[PDB]
Amino acid sequence: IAPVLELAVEYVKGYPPNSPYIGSSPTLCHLLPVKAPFCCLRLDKGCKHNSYEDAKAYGFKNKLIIVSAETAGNGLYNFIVPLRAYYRSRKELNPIVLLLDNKPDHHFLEAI
Amino acid sequence: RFMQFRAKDSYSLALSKLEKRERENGSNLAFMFRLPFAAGRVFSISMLDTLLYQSFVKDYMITITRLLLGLDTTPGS
Amino acid sequence: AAEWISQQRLSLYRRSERQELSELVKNRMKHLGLPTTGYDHQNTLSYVLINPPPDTRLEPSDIVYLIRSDPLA
Ligand SMILES: [K+]
Ligand SMILES: [Zn+2]
Repeated sequence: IAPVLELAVEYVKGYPPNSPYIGSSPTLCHLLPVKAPFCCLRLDKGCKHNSYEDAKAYGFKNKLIIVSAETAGNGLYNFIVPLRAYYRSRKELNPIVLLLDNKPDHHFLEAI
Repeated sequence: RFMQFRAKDSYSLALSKLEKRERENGSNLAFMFRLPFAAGRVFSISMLDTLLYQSFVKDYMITITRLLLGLDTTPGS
Repeated sequence: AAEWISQQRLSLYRRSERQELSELVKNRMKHLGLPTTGYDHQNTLSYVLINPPPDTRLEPSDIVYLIRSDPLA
């Protein structure tokens, strides 16, 4: 080993547009080139852009991450932010599926 | 201790005796030898209370924890 | 593009809480459709002097409570 010396779909990189709360530290994250419509964020139903109704029809190339929470708020945002940070590998991005009990409000969907 | 409970398992119940022995000596980290905790399967928010009480002595501890979690982003960190 | 995102990083790190609140309000306004402008703090102290002595000196920005007689009678 060398000795230490005593002296020396493509994704854009940017901050999330709508920070959900005051004090949320802005983190440079992997982002879609355009914001996804609220219909395309749903695994259950099909939409104009996609008719998939379960994760197998999506055909993800990396293994999924499932979050089983009751309601989606700023906590789930703080969960998603580290997993999409710019220093995380884009080739190793794990799709995130939020298994919610209640339907998420428009604020969380706009944030994510 | 109940996260991945294997009732018919000798090692998982010897860990109970180990935890009891540690708790006898006044150890706060008696739960630490449980396999789900050691493997990173479960945590408790009580560590956040412990962090808050530690910050009375180590004012830098909360900032260090947030920096490790990426909660706060200072350039050059 | 590293220099540009570094510039934005330092700018966003140096931004204060007042800027955060203003940007949140403007983001909400532009999401609903109202123009961001117009949103453009009160270094003022006020109190009530009930029946001050008749020698009290009058200052600007003062408001005097009046019992104005009935206009109809
Ligand atoms: K779908
Ligand atoms: Zn769609």
